[PDB]
Amino acid sequence: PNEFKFMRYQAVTCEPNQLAEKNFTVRQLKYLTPRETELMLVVTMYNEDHILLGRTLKGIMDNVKYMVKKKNSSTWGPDAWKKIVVCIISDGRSKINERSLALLSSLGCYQDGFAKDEINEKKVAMHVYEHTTMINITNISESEVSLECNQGTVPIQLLFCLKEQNQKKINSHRWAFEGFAELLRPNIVTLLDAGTMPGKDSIYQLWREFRNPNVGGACGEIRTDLGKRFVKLLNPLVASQNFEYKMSNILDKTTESNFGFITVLPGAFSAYRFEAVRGQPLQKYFYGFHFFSSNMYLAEDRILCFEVVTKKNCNWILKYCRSSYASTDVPERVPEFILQRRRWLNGSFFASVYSFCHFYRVWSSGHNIGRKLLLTVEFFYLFFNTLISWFSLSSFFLVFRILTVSIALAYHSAFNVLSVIFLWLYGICTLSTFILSLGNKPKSTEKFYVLTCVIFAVMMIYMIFCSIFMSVKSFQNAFRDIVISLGSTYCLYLISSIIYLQPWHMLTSFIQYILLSPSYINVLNIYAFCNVHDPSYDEKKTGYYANVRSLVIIFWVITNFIIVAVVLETGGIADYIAMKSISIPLMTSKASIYFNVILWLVALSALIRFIGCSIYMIVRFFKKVTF
Amino acid sequence: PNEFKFMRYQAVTCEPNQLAEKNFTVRQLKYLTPRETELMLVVTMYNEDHILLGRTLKGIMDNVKYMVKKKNSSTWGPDAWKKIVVCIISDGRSKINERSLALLSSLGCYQDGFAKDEINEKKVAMHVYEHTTMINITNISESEVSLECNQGTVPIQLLFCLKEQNQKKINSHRWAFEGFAELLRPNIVTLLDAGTMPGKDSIYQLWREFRNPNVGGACGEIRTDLGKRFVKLLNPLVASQNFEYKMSNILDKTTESNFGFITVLPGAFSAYRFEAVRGQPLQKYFYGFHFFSSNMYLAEDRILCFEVVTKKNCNWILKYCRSSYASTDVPERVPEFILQRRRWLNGSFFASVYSFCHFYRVWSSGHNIGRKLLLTVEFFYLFFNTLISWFSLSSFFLVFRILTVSIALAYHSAFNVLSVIFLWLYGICTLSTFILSLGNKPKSTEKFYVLTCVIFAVMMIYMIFCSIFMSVKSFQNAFRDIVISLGSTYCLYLISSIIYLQPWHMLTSFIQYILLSPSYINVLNIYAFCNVHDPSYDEKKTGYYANVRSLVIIFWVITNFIIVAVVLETGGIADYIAMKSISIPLMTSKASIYFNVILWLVALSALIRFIGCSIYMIVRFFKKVTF
Ligand SMILES: O=c1ccn([C@@H]2O[C@H](COP(=O)(O)OP(=O)(O)O)[C@@H](O)[C@H]2O)c(=O)[nH]1
Ligand SMILES: O=c1ccn([C@@H]2O[C@H](COP(=O)(O)OP(=O)(O)O)[C@@H](O)[C@H]2O)c(=O)[nH]1
Ligand SMILES: [Mg+2]
Ligand SMILES: [Mg+2]
Ligand SMILES: [Mg+2]
Ligand SMILES: [Mg+2]
Repeated sequence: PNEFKFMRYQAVTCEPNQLAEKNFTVRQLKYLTPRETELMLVVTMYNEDHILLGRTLKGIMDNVKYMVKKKNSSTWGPDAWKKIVVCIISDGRSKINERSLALLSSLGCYQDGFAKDEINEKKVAMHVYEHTTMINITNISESEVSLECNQGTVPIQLLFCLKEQNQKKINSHRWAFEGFAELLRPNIVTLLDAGTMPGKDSIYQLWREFRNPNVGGACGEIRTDLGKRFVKLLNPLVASQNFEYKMSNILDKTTESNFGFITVLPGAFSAYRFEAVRGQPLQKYFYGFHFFSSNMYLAEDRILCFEVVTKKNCNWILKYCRSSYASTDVPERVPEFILQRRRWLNGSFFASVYSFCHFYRVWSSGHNIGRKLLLTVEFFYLFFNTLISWFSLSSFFLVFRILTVSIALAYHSAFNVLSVIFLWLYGICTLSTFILSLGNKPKSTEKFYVLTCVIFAVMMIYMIFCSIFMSVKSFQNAFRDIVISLGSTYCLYLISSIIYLQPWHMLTSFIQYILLSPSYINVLNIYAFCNVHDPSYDEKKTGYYANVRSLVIIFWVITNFIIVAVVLETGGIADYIAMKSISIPLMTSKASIYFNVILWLVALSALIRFIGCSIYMIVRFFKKVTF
Repeated sequence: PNEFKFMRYQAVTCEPNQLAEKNFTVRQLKYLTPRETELMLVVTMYNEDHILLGRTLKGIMDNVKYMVKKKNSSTWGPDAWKKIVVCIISDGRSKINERSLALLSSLGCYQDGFAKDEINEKKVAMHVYEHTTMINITNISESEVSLECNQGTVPIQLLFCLKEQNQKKINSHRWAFEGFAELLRPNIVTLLDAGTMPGKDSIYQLWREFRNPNVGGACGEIRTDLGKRFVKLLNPLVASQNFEYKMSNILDKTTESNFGFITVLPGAFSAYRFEAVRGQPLQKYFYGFHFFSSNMYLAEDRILCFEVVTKKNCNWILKYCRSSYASTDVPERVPEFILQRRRWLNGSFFASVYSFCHFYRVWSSGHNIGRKLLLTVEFFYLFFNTLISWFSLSSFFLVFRILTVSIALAYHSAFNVLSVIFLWLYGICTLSTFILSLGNKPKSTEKFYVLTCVIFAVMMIYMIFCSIFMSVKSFQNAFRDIVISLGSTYCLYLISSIIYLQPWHMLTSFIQYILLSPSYINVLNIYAFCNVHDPSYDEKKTGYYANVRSLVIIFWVITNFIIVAVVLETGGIADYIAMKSISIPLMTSKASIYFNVILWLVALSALIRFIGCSIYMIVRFFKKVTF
């Protein structure tokens, strides 16, 4: 029809939560009978190329075609596309890649020219393009995208929003939620990220979850894309992230969704029951000097999670639906990789502290007593993992040093200068990582970071060689304990991956992750903390921000060293001991005890998350069997 | 006359070294017979209050009145003021304090209104006000300045330049030298700083030096002002800088001016024979990626020094005239104090490296062989002091630790937990100083720096207490050596100060300096190095700058630790030793040997500079006796 034959345009000019009273309308509401939309898809693209958006949008229409092809369903059928809308928010006309605009206009999504920057002495906060397309893309080559319109293609109700300035994504989502979502009032709103291709039936699988009324938030698995013929896995930096994604989705998502709280809905792919997130959630998500109030913006997405679980007089829960997945890409060079993880570490850490500091809010929600108890246990366990990850640094170095010294002492042959050399390499690498993080930037000095990761890698190889060497000699003759613990944790990893029915990561892309683990402990952490926050009031916030940043780093480093001093007897406590007896030995029983403790704890964590995986999978199997 | 009755104004609009061909003139050249100026005084003021400029300007006219009152002189007499000009360059109309403009216009130096920002579509690089005043100020109260015009006041040929923008002072001096000084061609140009009051006869004393033709550069003493009734000395931060100024001027100026090269002409008060500095000196001073070429701007003033000594086929020398002094003020709070010394440490360090790297240029100058040899020895000695100051940090901590441990070991009573506590305080203070320097700013966290200086102070008190305690017990029963060395260095300091005939600093303001010395080693250094330097080409320089900054800090810290490890046997070398014998002791003979070495060297340095002071004073006395 005409709306499918022409693309309407409009100029928004008001604060996002004002659209309703501002008398701004949309086509969905202007039909003779209003179209009751069931679902909204939000795509955020910043400067993405046409190919990336093409991947994501192909996933979109493939899903919608599948839903329209469904026969036995009350919600869907031949006209199912009517209840669907895809909102594409882009940030800033200047930064958006016209290379992508070519594809958009190729769809009839966009036409240029009718965009006066301001009207009636009033600038247009953002531009909006309204259309429902009938053409669909069928193939995406490495540089070419195939657009075809046949009797098999299906309609899509697009809605292209374009802001005109740099707004940190916290703004984009505002327009999505407090703006359009207030007008259309969809039941379900799903967030993607440009360049993330949903699975061909991922969307429907995820949607099926919201049959259960209590469900308020859900997500799916996230898979690193491997391109043509897995050609990317040969790189050790893409492969390592693949493995990490896969273990995270297998273990932590299932274990947490057992209880009901899922820590971070992947912003790559997530979905929210609109009614549940209305009111308090968006308010604390958008509007927040005191610590929590002025810092929570670094835990942007994960806050919503918390509050939706803890909503007063309300019993919303969160679920991880294993049957839906989205395939995305990961950085290839170390610099931008570090500039990525510097965001997740802080986000998770601040959400962790904030949640645990406000756990008592859970009991004042509407959940049942048993569910409330389970949530409390989950929060305590989660806080426990934050505590362990905070003592990552000292734990790693201490394990390293104790193992190295013990082997050289035990055999005296040549592991000796190896002990000293490796200690010095550790010191230089850690110190240099500090100063480069604090003063410099990652992208300026790529070559050194590449060297840093390599040095830590060979350190891990050496550690492993010593570990196996002592194990072998001892068995030929705590180390029986270490071989037990490591064999156990590896076996548990394997059996869990098999149960989940994706074991092809346990052997393909495992060694890369093991060799990168030191870089995940001593580089990502250091750079993460060193860039916490990245006269007039502005400088006053800046002074406060610097205060917090340079206070957290001090506490972190000092406390880790406290542990190192207590165990290794560094910091002159050992001297104080010897001279107290006067009124120093090499290593004490403390080293053996602590060394056992760290591996004991690691095996404990693996076992618990394994149980979580088993329970979640079993429950899904039983409900499927009954269904 | 009319020029004394009216103030002429003009709008400069050309690069500073273009004034001559640009057909821009000055009154001094427009008289029926050109006035052969003998001397130019340059005053730079940035945002100084009227009082500070009043102090400096009072010093100025008092000196000129004294010269005009001279009777037996070929150069001066009743009309001596004719050969004098005072150029007052201020930077930026926006930043200059109108509170000072009130005084300036009170003198008829400035009138507002005739200052079109641009003319003929050409902006005025800077504005210039020409006048010769007859009134003089007679008194400067704490808030009021007394301007009187009587038969005793004397004419002053002022010349008020005003730029319109932030230009780092390297620009101001350009206009002084390559601009006006090229027109007037004075014999002698003297640089002050606003707020620095020359001594009532300091200028004439300094001028008398340029009787000797070879002299190219000279300066005088710099005295911290003490205000009314020395009321400032009670503060321990003004007092400490007073003492440091006084020792520096007594020892280093005299010793260096013995040879001929004076490292840094105090920009507060200095004087240059114009002819000598023409050509190469200004060129390398103004116009300079490779290290030296792109970094020398941090040694701005001291470069000229070097080149003027090393000018090819020319035998210019530098002299320190003790008979001339200038009294200035010093910062009172720790923040701006640190932001001051962060400039001198880098300036001296870069000039030191640059000079010593180019010492071979001296022999290709015009000096005699004996003078060339003396200059070479002076350069080597100076480079030696840079080397010692670079190992300041490890030397201080190592002395501290060795002394503390030895005393607690020797007596076991309670110095024990004192050893551990103080070690921990040192670690925390140093680490925190690093991170606050690198990430934060001084002014943001004043309170912590005040705490830092205090903690280091009590550490020094403790060190001293242990030192005297061991000395006392040993004498009742290397430490005989330490008491010898410290008694020697203190005695040499005293005798030198007496010889110079200003001993009233040795007892008034000594304890403050001693207690602040740790802050001079572990805080000023750290912050100095951590702020070395403070797509498009601009970001490319920035990347290079960050590279150099974060490389120098690494080398400094690593090398200092190399020394600490070798001496104290830290870094596991001690472990390697014990386990080598296997195939650790507390302290070795290394500690005693090095401990003796540091004090031995300190006594050596004091003795040498003492000899320098004695020779300079003796030579001045003998020449005065003959004169
Ligand atoms: O100004 C911004 C910042 C972020 N993003 C979104 O966040 C991504 C950049 O972050 P990245 O993909 O590396 O990981 P994320 O930070 O989302 O975890 C972009 O591709 C967008 O999906 C955006 O669109 N605009
Ligand atoms: O933009 C500037 C920078 C510096 N100065 C001069 O340098 C002083 C500031 O430095 P300070 O006096 O603290 O010591 P200096 O840096 O000269 O050693 C000012 O008072 C001026 O004399 C100036 O006039 N303008
Ligand atoms: Mg991405
Ligand atoms: Mg990315
Ligand atoms: Mg000053
Ligand atoms: Mg100053």
